[PDB]
Amino acid sequence: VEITDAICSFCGSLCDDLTVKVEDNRIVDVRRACRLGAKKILGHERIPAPMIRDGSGELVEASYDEAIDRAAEILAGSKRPLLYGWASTSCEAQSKGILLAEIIGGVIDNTASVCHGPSTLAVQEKGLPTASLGQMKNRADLVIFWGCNPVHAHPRHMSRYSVYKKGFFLDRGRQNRKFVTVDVRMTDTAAISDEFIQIEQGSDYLIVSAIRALVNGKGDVVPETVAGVPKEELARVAEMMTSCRFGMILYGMGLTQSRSKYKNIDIALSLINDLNTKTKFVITPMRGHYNVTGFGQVCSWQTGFPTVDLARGVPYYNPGEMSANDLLMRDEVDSAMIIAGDAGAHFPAASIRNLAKVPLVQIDPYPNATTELANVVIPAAIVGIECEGTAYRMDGVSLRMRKLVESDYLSDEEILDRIIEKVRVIKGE
Amino acid sequence: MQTVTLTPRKSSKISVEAETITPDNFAGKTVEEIEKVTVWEGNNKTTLGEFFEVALDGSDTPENTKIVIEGSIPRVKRVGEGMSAGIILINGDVDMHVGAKMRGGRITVKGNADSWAGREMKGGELIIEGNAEYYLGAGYRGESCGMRGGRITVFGNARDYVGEHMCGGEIIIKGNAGLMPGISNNGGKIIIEGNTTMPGGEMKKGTIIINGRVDELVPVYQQEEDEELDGVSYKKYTGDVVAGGKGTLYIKA
Amino acid sequence: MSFKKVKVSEECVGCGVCETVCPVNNLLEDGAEFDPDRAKLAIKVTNGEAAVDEEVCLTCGTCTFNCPSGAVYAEYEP
Amino acid sequence: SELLIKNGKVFDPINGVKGDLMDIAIKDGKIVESVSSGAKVIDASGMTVMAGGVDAHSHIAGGKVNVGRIMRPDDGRSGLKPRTKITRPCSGYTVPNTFAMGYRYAELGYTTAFEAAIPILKARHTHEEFEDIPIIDKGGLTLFGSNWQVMDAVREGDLEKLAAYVAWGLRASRGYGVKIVNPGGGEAWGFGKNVRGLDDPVPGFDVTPSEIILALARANEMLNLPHSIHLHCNRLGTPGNYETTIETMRRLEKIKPSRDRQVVHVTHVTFNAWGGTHFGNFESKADAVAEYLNKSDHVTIDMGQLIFGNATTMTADGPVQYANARLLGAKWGNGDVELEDASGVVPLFYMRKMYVHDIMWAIGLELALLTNDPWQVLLTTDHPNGGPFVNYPEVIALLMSAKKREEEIAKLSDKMQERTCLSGIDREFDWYDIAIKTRAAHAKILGLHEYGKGHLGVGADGDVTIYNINTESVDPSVEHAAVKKAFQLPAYTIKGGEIVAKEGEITATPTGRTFWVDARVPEEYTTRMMKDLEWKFRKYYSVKMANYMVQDEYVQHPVVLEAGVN
Amino acid sequence: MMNGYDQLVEEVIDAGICVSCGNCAAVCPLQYISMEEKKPVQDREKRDEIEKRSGLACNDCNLCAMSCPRIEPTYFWQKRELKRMEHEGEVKAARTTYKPIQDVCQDGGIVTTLFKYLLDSGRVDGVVVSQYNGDYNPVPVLAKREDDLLRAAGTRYTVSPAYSPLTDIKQLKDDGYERIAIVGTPCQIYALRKTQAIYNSQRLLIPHNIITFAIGLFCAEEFDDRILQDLEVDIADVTGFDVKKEGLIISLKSGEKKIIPHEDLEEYVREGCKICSDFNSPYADISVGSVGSPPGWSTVIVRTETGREIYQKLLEKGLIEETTVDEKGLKLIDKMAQKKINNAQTKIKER
Amino acid sequence: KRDVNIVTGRTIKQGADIENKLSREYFEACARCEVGPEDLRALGISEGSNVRISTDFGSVVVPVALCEGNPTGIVFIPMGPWANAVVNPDTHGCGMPGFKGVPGTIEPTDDTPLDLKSLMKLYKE
Ligand SMILES: Cc1cc2nc3c(=O)[nH]c(=O)nc-3n(C[C@H](O)[C@H](O)[C@H](O)COP(=O)(O)OP(=O)(O)OC[C@H]3O[C@@H](n4cnc5c(N)ncnc54)[C@H](O)[C@@H]3O)c2cc1C
Ligand SMILES: Nc1nc2c(c(=O)[nH]1)N[C@H]1C(S)=C(S)[C@@H](COP(=O)(O)OP(=O)(O)OC[C@H]3O[C@@H](n4cnc5c(=O)[nH]c(N)nc54)[C@H](O)[C@@H]3O)O[C@H]1N2
Ligand SMILES: Nc1nc2c(c(=O)[nH]1)N[C@H]1C(S)=C(S)[C@@H](COP(=O)(O)OP(=O)(O)OC[C@H]3O[C@@H](n4cnc5c(=O)[nH]c(N)nc54)[C@H](O)[C@@H]3O)O[C@H]1N2
Ligand code: SF4
Ligand code: SF4
Ligand code: SF4
Ligand code: SF4
Ligand code: SF4
Ligand code: SF4
Ligand SMILES: [Cl-]
Ligand SMILES: [Cl-]
Ligand SMILES: [Cl-]
Ligand code: NA
Ligand SMILES: [S]
Ligand SMILES: [W+6]
Ligand SMILES: [Zn+2]
Ligand SMILES: [Zn+2]
Repeated sequence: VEITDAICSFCGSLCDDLTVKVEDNRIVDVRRACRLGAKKILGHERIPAPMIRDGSGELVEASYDEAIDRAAEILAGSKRPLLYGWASTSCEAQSKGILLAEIIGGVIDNTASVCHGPSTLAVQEKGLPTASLGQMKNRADLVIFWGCNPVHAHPRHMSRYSVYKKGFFLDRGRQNRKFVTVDVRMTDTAAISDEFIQIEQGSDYLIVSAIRALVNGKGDVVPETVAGVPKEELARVAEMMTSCRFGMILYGMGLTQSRSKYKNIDIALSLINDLNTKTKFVITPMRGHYNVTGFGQVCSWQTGFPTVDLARGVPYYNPGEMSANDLLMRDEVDSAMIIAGDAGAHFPAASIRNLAKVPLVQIDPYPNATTELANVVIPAAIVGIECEGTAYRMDGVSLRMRKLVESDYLSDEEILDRIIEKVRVIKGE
Repeated sequence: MQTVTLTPRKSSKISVEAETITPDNFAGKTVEEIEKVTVWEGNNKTTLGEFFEVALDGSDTPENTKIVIEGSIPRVKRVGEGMSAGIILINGDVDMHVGAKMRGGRITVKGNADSWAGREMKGGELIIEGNAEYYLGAGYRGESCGMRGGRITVFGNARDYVGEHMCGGEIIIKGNAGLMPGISNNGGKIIIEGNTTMPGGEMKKGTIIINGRVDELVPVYQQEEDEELDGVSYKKYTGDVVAGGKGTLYIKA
Repeated sequence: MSFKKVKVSEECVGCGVCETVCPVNNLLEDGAEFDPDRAKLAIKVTNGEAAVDEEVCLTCGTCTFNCPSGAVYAEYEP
Repeated sequence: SELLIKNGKVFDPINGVKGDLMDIAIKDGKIVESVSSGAKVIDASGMTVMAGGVDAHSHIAGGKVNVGRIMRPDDGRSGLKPRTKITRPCSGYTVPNTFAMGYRYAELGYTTAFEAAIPILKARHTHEEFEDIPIIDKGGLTLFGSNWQVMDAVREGDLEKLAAYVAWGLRASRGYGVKIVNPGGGEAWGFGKNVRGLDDPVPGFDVTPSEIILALARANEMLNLPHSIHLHCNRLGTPGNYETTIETMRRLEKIKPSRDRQVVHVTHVTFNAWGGTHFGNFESKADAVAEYLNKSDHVTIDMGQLIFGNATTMTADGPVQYANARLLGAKWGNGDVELEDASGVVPLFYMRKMYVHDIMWAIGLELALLTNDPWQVLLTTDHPNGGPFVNYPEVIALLMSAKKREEEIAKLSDKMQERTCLSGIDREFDWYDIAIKTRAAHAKILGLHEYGKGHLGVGADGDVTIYNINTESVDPSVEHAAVKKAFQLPAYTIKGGEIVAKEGEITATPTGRTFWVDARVPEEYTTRMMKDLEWKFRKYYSVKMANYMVQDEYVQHPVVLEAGVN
Repeated sequence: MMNGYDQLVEEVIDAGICVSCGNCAAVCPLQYISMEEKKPVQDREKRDEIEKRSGLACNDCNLCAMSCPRIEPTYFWQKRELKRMEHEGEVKAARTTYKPIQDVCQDGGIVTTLFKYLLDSGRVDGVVVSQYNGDYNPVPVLAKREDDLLRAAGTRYTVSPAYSPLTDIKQLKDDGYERIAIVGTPCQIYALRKTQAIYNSQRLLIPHNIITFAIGLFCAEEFDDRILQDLEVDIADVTGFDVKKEGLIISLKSGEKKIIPHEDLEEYVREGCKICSDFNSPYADISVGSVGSPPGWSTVIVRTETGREIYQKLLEKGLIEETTVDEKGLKLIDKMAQKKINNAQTKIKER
Repeated sequence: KRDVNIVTGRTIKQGADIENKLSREYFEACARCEVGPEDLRALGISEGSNVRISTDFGSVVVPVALCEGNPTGIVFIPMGPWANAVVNPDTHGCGMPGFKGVPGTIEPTDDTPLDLKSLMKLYKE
């Protein structure tokens, strides 16, 4: 059977035009998906059953109830429990994680803390001037990829929304647009662009500050060279920005994880605001996982904040104090649950050294680096492949993930519903 | 005067929120009443007595109440939060939010202070003999105004975002300051005796004085004629000009 | 259709740029009906890799120049 | 199961009950003629009984509200409340979390509230938040003002095609009515522009805002929808815009309603009854709008009353949001919706002695007091644009007390008195008229009075509000402080026969329902319309049509209203 | 924005600045362009048939426009690659030791000698040279024999489309041409690097991927094809041409020399040459000219590593004699180079 | 030993096997360091030879690889446990570690890369 209108479960592009061929409950072919999406949808060797680490230090097979009960006991008996990941599961499961965090008085953090968290901090300072991806597809004649490598990170972004597509107001496609890339190294995204602005590492805040000064007609305060870039080149960039009919900045980890952090995005948000006094201009963070955006949406409408610490029975938000790596670097976490995320492989070594000393529950379909530190391992059915769910595209558009194959594994929603019930019995609620 | 001496009787690794340690709350209370003061060890609602041995000497008003913490408390947060008078002497390090929202009195930290020390300070005095972490004298996320008054003096170094969204008061750092001190300054006076970089991004009004080296300047300042402050020649700048600001940035020549 | 042939190497990452810019694919998209799963596309992506239909491929230079991975190439063996 | 409220003074304008001492009997969530002796009893002696509060225009769910919540952690922090054995935690003031949105409405005595704007493409987010708002029954109006398919059908003069798209769009978004915001402006904003008036052609579509308004009103009536078109006029927030607002109403006089109701509802007229030519000579022209309303029975309006203090403007009027954000140097959130509409979120703070804010505050009150018909001007604050709905009691007390209005005017600028006529207005609305402006008129304009809301007649839903105030012993003009407190903290809020709040405290958290309209049209109209829409989905939209429409999983407790072509 | 052949028509061909190189004809994957009367022409009937049945094949191609020397590079990649292909070289003076070449060459016969060695050594299968008919109208050919090279030695001051013999890549591959060397004016060598600098150029079936050696001649300017006929010259008595300070010097069989002044040559200068600023060709493996070296000797600028290898081979095998270029000659070369740059800037701004 | 500035990030091969972290394909895609032509030449080693990248926060051994787009002084380690063994763990007051722009040194080594399980075993007690 062919399942049409299937949705990719890998990157924030959340491509919803895939067709999947299923034979004997196994995915055989994936149409239009890029290598990243096809590999995820085609699958790998998964965790066959739940497991609990014994005294010997080995992971022994256990029933789903035994693993869930051990997870509930670990979490209910903790004073500073951390629930991290969530970006690769559905909004329905994220909602249950927020409810569980409230009952156990824990900290629930998304992969945003190590990704576009600084973007949210900048948006909380200036606001986000953005648009749905179809707007740029149909009108953008200028597209700047700032600190993002979509050729390797969002492979179909250029062919589906940002460059090669023909729009209602762009009858030819790529020839109707000028794309630019700003990076510290010549990436494959930069090689194919109309212009590549190679800048010094960690100099984005200065470069954007100078470009904004030139856009506002205050070039006199800009020196001859800013972080190795000539003023005349910055003036040319400002000219391209003010002379376009519809401009869009697509930025990534090059601004959020480099020096100055959120300060890089808020100056860019001020540049976009100022540019709207000359022409139409928007900006969009190139969100990572297919549902990192979804957690921030659910957590915000249910608690008022994108990430939250519910230790005192009331939402508390403050990155730099209650983010996963802030708590682990301070060695204040006494238990952790890693779900739909791989902390062991994607956190700095110093944080792992502390995470490896606390009881850890892992809810994941595949064995990874976190499994090496897990005391309880619970295999889960994959959202967008084995079960339905809601996910948010990088531009805030929510879509319903489609179930492609049947599975006997429990979904994240079901695993969390069972942990919540058991925790409530322990807590007396 | 009333003197309350709190001696750490434990060393939990979990952060303890103790916004109730203020001369305002301790004034007129018995040792037992001070021991029953609520503190939060993570999600564990408990009492101050469980973490400190409480010794009292006298009974007076908050202005005449002095709290002495004998030892480092690097995991006790919000100490002195919202205090309006009195003294808090910490004989060691302190966790985040020390003197947060304080309106009066004085807090002396003999050791280092963690992030958000003196955040949203409205008045009073905060002295840190050691170093300070991030957001020294800054505000809370999304707030247009942070520190509004008072004086913070750090004898050591301070990290990034010093005085972020400052609207008044004074910050003095005797050592070096991290990245971007004085962000969006709107009435505050910041003094850094040591080195720093990228000061006064989007400043609208106020004064930033740096006696050390400024590695990089944000390309948004208009250089003015050098000016002498008490006989010392300083390079003078006005900005952030892109943000319509007219604050002054002085860098020693 | 031509003396030469356009092929896709294993360096292809299924970005779909070729499938989007192809003149044949664009002409089919302008028809009364269009189904990307059944249309006779000159180049299309399956399992993260592009494949050319020699029966309709013009062997033009469109997909060669625009392929970001440099996976599209022309072949002619006398 | 059974509840009896006795010895209360009932004010039910829908059924003409003007303060009668009558008992209200409820069985299984519905008002009945009588209940058994074992029924639970509430002795409402010396208390005032009204139908459960209904709010016909508020921004309670969706992307715009969540953008406000994300960009405003400072607002979130200002209204935090811990969890209790009955309630989940709360946050915010201008943008409360979903839990507090429902709790605060219930605490205020409201049982139904409708989302003012649902974008079709992102309607799933709105319904996802609805599912998390407790207690209250909910609904929403779908945006159609700058929709490409709408403008295409308007250009072709094909009203049958337009009606098919509106019926399809309401089903896709699970909407209740047709919302029109700055018609054409959202499209013009796609390239950073705006429509200058009713006859300014829209770039790329060759239609004018006026053509869009009349065509959508005609389509709304062809589909026999319960509510009329809901309109946010062009030129909002610009001195002298009162002429555009009145002209738009005049052009709609020739459109016949399909049901016994208004042909158009113009929302938040506080921002569209401005006089002058610039901010220097800005003045209130509520008198001009009220004069037109006093001779035009085809229009209903809501105040959009301003409340001094914190506010978060959020609307599909992208151009005015950017312009206002630049003027204030405020945070600016923008969200263009491909092929459909614009969106902008700007934090604001209204302050006394700011002559523009003082005049704006007077406009809403002037509109209500100068319009003779109490049913024609609904009480709203365009939550949270004018101010958070928790401030409705302040507006009620201002409408009932010329003394309170006098005290508030004394706190404002002298220029306000020179640019407004409110100081000379002595009219005071009575208890019955307040019931009209706070529930009966809201249900009437939406057509919900025929579906069990906004009234206490037999067969209606058991939604009741009991206020601790004796209308016979309290002078609402002198004792305005007592009136405000009574409306702020109702003694009881009853939803479907269940007590959900008591004196500002939640007692029970049942789940409410989502009201939407399933309008049917002849197959040929849809077939013709789908030829164009399928093309848009094949070439311009960034999502597949099969994943576009809202699924049943997001509307778990629906009340589907049937409508369509005769 | 680029619009392929339609852009070339509006901005180059009909604009009057086409240098008649033939590169557009040599790059088109659909064989739409062909050289006729040294002017680029398109098979519009073929284009209409392809577009009606298979779509707009030129839309995202623009290979002809990106290969034209009269179209400014716009994309980062092409600009980056072209800068990497710009190379400075060592200036020397050389002369052939093979008498049959010196009897027909223009100066030292280094071009003919280098191409002779490349063929005799089996380094290349063919070379693009400029032959001529009875009326001295140039005829570009892909030569593989010494007789054909000797018939091309000497300098003609009218256009010789170097890419015309390379418009059929299939036929070249069928005939066994795997390695080719070419000689041309700086505009023609710049055109070679423009195509090679195109993104993914190495994956296109084009002759630019088989050209292994490129010699760029020094060039002050070229004249229109009308020059000979209109100037009333007894062509039958002409033996050779040479442009110098005194003007176009036409050597005749009687030993006499008809000198046309530069003042009379102004009306015949090609419009495309008036905006050219490339005198020495920094894009060639080896650049060869007359200026800077004594009469009878060729000035050679060895720029690339392959140029250094081949140049040393000619010396090691006694095929050429070399001498140093004096400071006077070095300055004279740089002066002529800056002269062309200044006149090009003046003529560009003029428009 | 040569002074470098480490950048970490995405690669198509790193993402293609991100859910198959115990496989040789993941190890080949993430246990590697891309360097420019000037640094590789100065190192005096060929592609595939092991190098030790060291920062004030840790050290890791991974095969070297050439990337012509990398300027002198810029080395790139694909995101993963090998890269995260040398990144700056400071959260910069906002919960974000220093993943991009870490000062360090690169040098040839006779040591061999560690597989994922061995590397995770070093963080356990
Ligand atoms: C139009 C033109 C203008 C020139 N202007 C100058 C100048 O201002 N100053 C200067 O120092 N030198 C100039 N030269 C170069 C010079 O005339 C000699 O060609 C050069 O010195 C090489 O001499 P040679 O004896 O080493 O090579 P040779 O062995 O004589 O061979 C010369 C080569 O040039 C080729 N050729 C001849 N005419 C053309 C043509 N029209 N297009 C393409 N290829 C051709 C021949 O096919 C042959 O392979 C010019 C050449 C041309 C074609
Ligand atoms: N293959 C693959 N794809 C993925 C993922 C994956 O793991 N593998 N993960 C997904 C996730 S979760 C996310 S968030 C996205 C992230 O996708 P991107 O945002 O592209 O993230 P990176 O590729 O890590 O880094 C972006 C670019 O920033 C540049 N950079 C580094 N330092 C600086 C600097 O100081 N200034 C500037 N201007 N640029 C700099 C880097 O050279 C790099 O090319 O990718 C998603 N897609
Ligand atoms: N050096 C360096 N380190 C970095 C970065 C960098 O650029 N450089 N980037 C950082 C960023 S931005 C991020 S987001 C992280 C990477 O973010 P991670 O979330 O660590 O990325 P993955 O390794 O793909 O982990 C996703 C996990 O979710 C599981 N999963 C997939 N689908 C489902 C599902 O339906 N349910 C459940 N329960 N699980 C599922 C997968 O099997 C996989 O183990 O890395 C961070 N670390
Ligand atoms: S671009 Fe991202 S969402 Fe789209 S198929 Fe590729 S991995 Fe999936
Ligand atoms: S051939 Fe090139 S353009 Fe086409 S899908 Fe593959 S990598 Fe992308
Ligand atoms: S060579 Fe041309 S016709 Fe053939 S697949 Fe590529 S773009 Fe399509
Ligand atoms: S654009 Fe391409 S196919 Fe069209 S004429 Fe030019 S080289 Fe030939
Ligand atoms: S490439 Fe040469 S022949 Fe073709 S248009 Fe350009 S100058 Fe003329
Ligand atoms: S002057 Fe320039 S364009 Fe004219 S023939 Fe010489 S190299 Fe070519
Ligand atoms: Cl004191
Ligand atoms: Cl193939
Ligand atoms: Cl009902
Ligand atoms: Na021949
Ligand atoms: S992410
Ligand atoms: W990420
Ligand atoms: Zn509105
Ligand atoms: Zn509204």
